[PDB]
Amino acid sequence: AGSIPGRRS
Amino acid sequence: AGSIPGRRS
Amino acid sequence: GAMGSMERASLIQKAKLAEQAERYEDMAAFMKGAVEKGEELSCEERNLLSVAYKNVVGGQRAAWRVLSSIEQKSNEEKGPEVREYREKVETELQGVCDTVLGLLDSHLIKEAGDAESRVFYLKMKGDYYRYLAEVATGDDKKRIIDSARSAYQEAMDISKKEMPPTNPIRLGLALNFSVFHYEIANSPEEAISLAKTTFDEAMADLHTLSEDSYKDSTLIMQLLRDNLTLWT
Amino acid sequence: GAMGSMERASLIQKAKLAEQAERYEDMAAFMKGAVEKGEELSCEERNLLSVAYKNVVGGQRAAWRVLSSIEQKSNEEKGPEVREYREKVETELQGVCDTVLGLLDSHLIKEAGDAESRVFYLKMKGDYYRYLAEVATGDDKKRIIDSARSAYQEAMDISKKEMPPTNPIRLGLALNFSVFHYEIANSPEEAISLAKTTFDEAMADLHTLSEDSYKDSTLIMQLLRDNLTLWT
Ligand SMILES: *Cc1ccc(S(=O)(=O)N2CCNc3ccccc32)cc1
Ligand SMILES: *Cc1ccc(S(=O)(=O)N2CCNc3ccccc32)cc1
Ligand SMILES: [Ca+2]
Ligand SMILES: [Ca+2]
Ligand SMILES: [Ca+2]
Ligand SMILES: [Ca+2]
Ligand SMILES: [Cl-]
Ligand SMILES: [Cl-]
Repeated sequence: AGSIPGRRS
Repeated sequence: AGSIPGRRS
Repeated sequence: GAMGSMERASLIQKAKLAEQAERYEDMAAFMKGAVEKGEELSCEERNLLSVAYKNVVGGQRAAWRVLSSIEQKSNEEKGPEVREYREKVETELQGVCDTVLGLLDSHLIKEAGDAESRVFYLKMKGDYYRYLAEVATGDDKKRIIDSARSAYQEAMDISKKEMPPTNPIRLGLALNFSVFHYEIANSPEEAISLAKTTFDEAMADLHTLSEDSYKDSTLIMQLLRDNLTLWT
Repeated sequence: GAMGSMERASLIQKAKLAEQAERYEDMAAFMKGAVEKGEELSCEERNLLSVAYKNVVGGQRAAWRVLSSIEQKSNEEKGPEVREYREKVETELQGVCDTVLGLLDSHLIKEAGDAESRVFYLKMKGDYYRYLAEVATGDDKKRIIDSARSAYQEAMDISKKEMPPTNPIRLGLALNFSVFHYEIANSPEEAISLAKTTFDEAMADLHTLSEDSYKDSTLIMQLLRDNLTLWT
């Protein structure tokens, strides 16, 4: 599962 | 231009 | 401290340059120096701080996972080296998490009064305790898990009172807290429920948003949906 | 030194683990410690040393290029920060190159008697002087360029006497020396001529090779061809 990335990309 | 890579990949 | 002689504005400028150069350890050091100037951070500056440390610890986490997998397979006797090196990487990771938590405690959280800043920092606090929990095994593992939970919970309570359900910080917080429930707290049903309710409440508020806000909220909604697809 | 208390074999084992974990700075430190034990390196160990430092300096070079591009565009007054930070990265890069050159001089090259080991180390010497030449501007830039040339030339002379034209070290040396001619020495015709003659002489010796040797030689021949396509 993924958490929020540091940047929108 | 490319030089030799550290590994074959 | 170490960056004590550099101007705040120069540290911020160099953190932006370090990100462009993909020098995330430098970026984190510049942002630590900026925080230590003692002033509050703007929205953009909070994102520089988070990007820097998220990338540094993210690389450490990936290396720890590679080493932990090798160590578990080893347990022919390869000697102590795999465990020693996993321990080295683990100590480094813990040190970075302790550094970030120390910046949040001295004194970013206590000076953050606006809901957006306070939620941002409490979400970070939850995340760095979560990263500590990923490698914890000893007498403090329960307490580390509870510290992550408590930080995320306080952030959730503020966000639900003070921000709309599409706010990207509120969404990212819910995303990360749902990952906490699934991966750390052994609560997959809580993780699924949180992700679903967050997604649905954001969907119902998209009509209020401009095109650029819509893009941000739907991007994080897709991350929630991607986890729900993995978990169900 | 810093790794002075760790066994040679443990340093080698940890360098292999560090590569799997993509921890190239650690890998380089472990291999520096191994070299400093004072024994000669095997083929596999030479490749660990080269992989480690090539990846570390490769990241520094990429960051230096990003920063140098920003600096050249700046020359609104952005203040001294871009130049200062480019200088910081440049000093770090020079320090790593000096470290590698110091390992080669104390005492890898002088103890390398077999053609394969001596050529390998002289090719590395040429490469790290080439990386110094990429950032050089002052009174020593000509001397740095000549030091790269001299190391590559000695390696070429040994390789042409002692190795077949398909040997992968001989091929990689010619590839890198051709890059030196094109990018550093302002000698594009020498670069093209070297790459062409190397490619053609390797082609004519492929019939002697096993399947696995053929794969290695043709891989480097394709790199030579890729540069020739870019340069012509
Ligand atoms: C935790 C968090 C959540 C959102 C943001 S942001 O500033 O809205 N932004 C930048 C970081 N990543 C991101 C992904 C998708 C949409 C917006 C963002 C910052 C921090
Ligand atoms: C400089 C050099 C050239 C070849 C070699 S190798 O051991 O034959 N090998 C490993 C490194 N990269 C590579 C690419 C293609 C074919 C073989 C190799 C080592 C060092
Ligand atoms: Ca995960
Ligand atoms: Ca090049
Ligand atoms: Ca305040
Ligand atoms: Ca010898
Ligand atoms: Cl170790
Ligand atoms: Cl600097």
